[PDB]
Amino acid sequence: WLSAASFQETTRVLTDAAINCRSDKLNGLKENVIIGKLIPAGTGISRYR
Amino acid sequence: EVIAEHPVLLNRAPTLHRLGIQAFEPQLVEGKAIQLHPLVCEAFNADFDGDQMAVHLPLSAEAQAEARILMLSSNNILSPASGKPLAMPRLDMVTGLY
Amino acid sequence: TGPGNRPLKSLSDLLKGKQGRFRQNLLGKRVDYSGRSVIVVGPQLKLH
Amino acid sequence: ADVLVPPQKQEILERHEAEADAIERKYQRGALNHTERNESLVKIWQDATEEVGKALEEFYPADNPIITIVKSGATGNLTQTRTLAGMKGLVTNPKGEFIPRPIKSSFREGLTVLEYFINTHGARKGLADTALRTADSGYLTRRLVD
Amino acid sequence: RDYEDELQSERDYVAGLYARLDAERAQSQRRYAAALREHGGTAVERDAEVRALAKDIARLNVADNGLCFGRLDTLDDARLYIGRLGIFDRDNDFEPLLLDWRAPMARPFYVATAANPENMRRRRQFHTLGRKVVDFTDEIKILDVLKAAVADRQELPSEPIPIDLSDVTMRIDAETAKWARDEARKTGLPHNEARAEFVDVVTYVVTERAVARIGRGWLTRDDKHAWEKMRADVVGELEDHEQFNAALDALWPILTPEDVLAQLYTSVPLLDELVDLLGRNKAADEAAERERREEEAYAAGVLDLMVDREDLMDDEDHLLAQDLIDAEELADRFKEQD
Amino acid sequence: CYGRSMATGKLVDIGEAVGIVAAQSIGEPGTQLTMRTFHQGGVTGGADIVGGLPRVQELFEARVPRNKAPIADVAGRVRLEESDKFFKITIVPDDGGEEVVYDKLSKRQRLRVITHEDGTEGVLSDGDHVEVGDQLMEGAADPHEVLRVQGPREVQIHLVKEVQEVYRAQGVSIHDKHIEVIVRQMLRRVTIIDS
Amino acid sequence: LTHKRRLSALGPGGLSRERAGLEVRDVHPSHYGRMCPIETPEGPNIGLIGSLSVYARVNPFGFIETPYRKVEN
Amino acid sequence: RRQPVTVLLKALGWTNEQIVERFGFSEIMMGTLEKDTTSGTDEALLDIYRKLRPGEPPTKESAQTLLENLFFK
Ligand SMILES: [Mg+2]
Repeated sequence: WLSAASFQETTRVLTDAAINCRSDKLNGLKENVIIGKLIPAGTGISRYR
Repeated sequence: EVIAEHPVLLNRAPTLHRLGIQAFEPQLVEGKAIQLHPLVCEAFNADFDGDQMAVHLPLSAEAQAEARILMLSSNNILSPASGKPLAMPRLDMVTGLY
Repeated sequence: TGPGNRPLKSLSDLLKGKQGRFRQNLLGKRVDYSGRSVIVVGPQLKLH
Repeated sequence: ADVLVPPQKQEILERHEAEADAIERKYQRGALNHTERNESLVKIWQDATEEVGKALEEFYPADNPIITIVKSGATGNLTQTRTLAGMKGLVTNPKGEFIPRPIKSSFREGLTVLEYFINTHGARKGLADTALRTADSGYLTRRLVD
Repeated sequence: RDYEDELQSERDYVAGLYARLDAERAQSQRRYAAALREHGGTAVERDAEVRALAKDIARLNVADNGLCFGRLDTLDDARLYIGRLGIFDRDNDFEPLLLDWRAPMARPFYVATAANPENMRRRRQFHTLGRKVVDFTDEIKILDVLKAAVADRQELPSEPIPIDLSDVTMRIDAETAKWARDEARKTGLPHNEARAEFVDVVTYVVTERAVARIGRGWLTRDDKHAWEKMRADVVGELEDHEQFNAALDALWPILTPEDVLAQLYTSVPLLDELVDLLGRNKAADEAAERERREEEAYAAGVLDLMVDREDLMDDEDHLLAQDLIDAEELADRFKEQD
Repeated sequence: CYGRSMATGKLVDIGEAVGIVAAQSIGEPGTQLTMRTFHQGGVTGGADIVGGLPRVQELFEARVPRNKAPIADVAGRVRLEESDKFFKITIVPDDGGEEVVYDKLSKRQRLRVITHEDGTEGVLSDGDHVEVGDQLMEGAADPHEVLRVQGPREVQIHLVKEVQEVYRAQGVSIHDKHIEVIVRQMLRRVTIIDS
Repeated sequence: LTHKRRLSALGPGGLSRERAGLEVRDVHPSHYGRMCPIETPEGPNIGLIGSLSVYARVNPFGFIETPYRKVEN
Repeated sequence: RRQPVTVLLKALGWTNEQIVERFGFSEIMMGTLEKDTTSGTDEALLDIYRKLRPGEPPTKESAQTLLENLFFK
């Protein structure tokens, strides 16, 4: 939902997430940059970090 | 002395592809214009008739290593799209060697 | 509307439109330790 | 002194002008409507432009700088050489259709007033189009990355 | 005896025409492929040539079969072949080998007869199979009821329809339904499609009366803001009213062939045929608007993605796509369109 | 599976952001392609289709092409039936029973031309032979129909080939692996009918 | 000098800078003698802003008119 | 909202006889006059006033005055 809200109707996505109480795992590039975490690609994966 | 062996990233927007940002080793020159290598122009898609470049400075050791290895211009000869060489002789050079 | 002829942007008005988080973070922010300048052709330089 | 104009250009122009006159005469006869007349004239003049380009290519010596630059792959193309030393050819009206009457004069000779005015249409159209061209490209790129 | 020889001669000539037709298409395809690959000219010039060649290629393809309809002979004995394309002989002063049926010279093919001799000799008509000529000839009730039954669905109120609005007790008379029905029928769209016109006319007339009646003596000269907002507010409430919706359903409501057909008789080919007359109304396609908003919301981001003029680093300040196309046009650019 | 990284020339390294590279490679030459008309006034440009960005969009979005063409559901002998202005085709299986039929075809569209160099016949005629999924008209097939007739792998190959042909016809050179990476995201979901 | 004799197609009662794409900024065949068809800003205001020709004076009504030489026989 | 042209003609002070005597060239307008239901000039003014602003009471004097005020002042 964190990535979905980037390019979708934020209110609708947030409402659907809140009602479902589902959690987003931070696997990807769109959501990680928002959180400030280093991207899970290239040098940023756990294998090399 | 401090500037020695400190990579600096050069960028030319719009960055249509990853080669639009490349790391170079800076050397002090008197003036107001950034001197750019003639070969990388095709990678940046720029001509010296008023274009300007943006310069960014890595600080942390990880960032400096990243610029030195991954993003160094000397390590990005081939185009990631198809592998055809991208930093090759152009215009005058082609007229010369020909 | 308040003063003028424009609505007051409430909480959800934020992080929903062109402005506000979930947006304007994928548009571009300004950074320090950076500069801009015109370029000239340097034939004496090495590729690196 | 290096921009050489082929001597065969005049013959091609005269022959294709005669063919265009024949097309006009047939249009007057009622055997053609307006759109088909324009299409036939456009085809005739495109063929004339191709012939002039071929004559220019076969006339220029291999050591001439203008053709040497293009042939070595340094930059440019033979269409630009034809425009510079051959004939401009057909140009586009603002609506986007080819004007049946082409531009005979080469830029070396110098376009006349009316030829320059009709040529300005395509230049303005392209300079306006070049920016709008990137909108859909960026749209597709951001779809692809998303 | 000569019919077999005559047919063979006509077969050869039609083959001769196809020889030119195929040669022209091959030349166009080479030009079209070359223009796409290595035009070398300006972008406008590249597109203009490509469009003309692509348009020309399609023009030839459509005529690839049944190119000729027949040969016309005039008092001058000229061979005025009639076909789907205008083919001329460049080597012979562009002498027309085959005239187009739309050309003025090909006029007598349809407006000439022995009783109307527009300088026409024997006239021939070709019968063809594939790319070859086979032979030639020479010369010298319930459907109306179904629509009428459908029209009966668009009735009029027997007594004035009371809207019973929230604030003003609105009423709908037979004249409003009669006027509303007339506009719906004038458009010519099906009964399901004409509902939008009927609803718009009915809603507009009712809304105007309510807006003025409510503010009668209070909103007469204050047209600065109290002249259009109230109509929209009344429209929003009116469209949601249950009684108003039922009143519209009373006359000229949504109809189906099964319900309509049963009512007409109790008052297969018809069912399938009546479907086209019934059509569809796209009733409250809110989801489509959501997709429109989503696409429009997307494009505004796409335009914002691109470089702004705040910090430009080009040789000169050139025009940008943000100055030519807006989000709505960019969103509408990639619609289904089918 | 990915193969060597075109930038380095060796086997791709773990953690490589293949998706971003593929998207950027596809999008960078987008401006070099032919594009639909910008004239607001005039006539709709869809009919005068040009093989460029509109076609790339038509492929990637997995929409039904405007100028759709049919395909052969079952391999067998093809019988072509002429009519006043339309025409009908029927395929009788050589290793089966019932014969499939297509009847909405019209003479206004050229029939698919056999591209075999030595055959030289061109348009397929009566009594010819076709295989499953073979196209019967000149134009663009329907990806959904291809997926229905054949397996998921076949439709992916068809999409990759179509996009690569569109990009190559205009001089832009892009490796097939990027197109495959883009396409792979379109077959990652399975629709469930019943639980 | 060029600024003073400038023909703008925007402002109060004019066209927006984000509208009229390739429809009002095209060179109409009537510019000849009344509006220079080659010289115009390359920025956002391409086509919208032009310059008056050398031989041109505004009609009291407000229509740009140009001179011509009478030809008889 | 679309209205018959004959309604406007009658409002100005035209009648069926003059319309059918003068506008006898084009058949479309003949059809429009056939479809027209207004009989007299006064009804045309009243009809126009009702269609414009149904909310206000329809009277002949105000109907004429509004149309007179609309464009002829
Ligand atoms: Mg520049």
